[PDB]
Amino acid sequence: GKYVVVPETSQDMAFKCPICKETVTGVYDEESGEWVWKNTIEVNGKYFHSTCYHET
Ligand SMILES: [Zn+2]
Repeated sequence: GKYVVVPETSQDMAFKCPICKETVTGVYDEESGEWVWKNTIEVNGKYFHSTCYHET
């Protein structure tokens, strides 16, 4: 259930999931006060859906 705060260096707030090919969008959570990418993990400098990584 870990989430990653949407990178401000990308400025598009999205990345293309290479494993199942969905465009990953993120939402601003007003309670935590940050943009969220949930079920997401960074592997070797790239962000992937954490759910998808297990298939590889
Ligand atoms: Zn995915």
